[PDB]
Amino acid sequence: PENYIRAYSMLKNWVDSSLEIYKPELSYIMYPIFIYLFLNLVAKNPVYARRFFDRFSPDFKDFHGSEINRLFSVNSIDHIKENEVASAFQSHKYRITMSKTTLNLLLYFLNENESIGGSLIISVINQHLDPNIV
Repeated sequence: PENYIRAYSMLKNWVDSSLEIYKPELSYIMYPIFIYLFLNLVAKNPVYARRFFDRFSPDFKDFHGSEINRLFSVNSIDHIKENEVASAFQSHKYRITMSKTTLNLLLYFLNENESIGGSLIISVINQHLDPNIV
């Protein structure tokens, strides 16, 4: 709950210092992971959801600025279904394409960090992401 910021920060830091050969695919997965963590938090604790949103959403302004700005207004469980960008996220799993080695690199790292928030991330990937493995 009050830990989402660390779970995601841990992931983020690992991605940021990963090998350049893996970093493009790992960065792709960051965006949906951020969004689903945020939507979950809005329902649980809007104060935390806000801080979480405002800390990490600047990372996605180049490619997803439009969707980011439409999600500022999403402050409650009611505002979730109201929002068109948020509704598009919850109604279907987010499609991503990634290497086997990358998914395994990722799942191994979250596994080794389960107690720090690894489990939470794996749970978001398992239920909100639709990986096309290549």
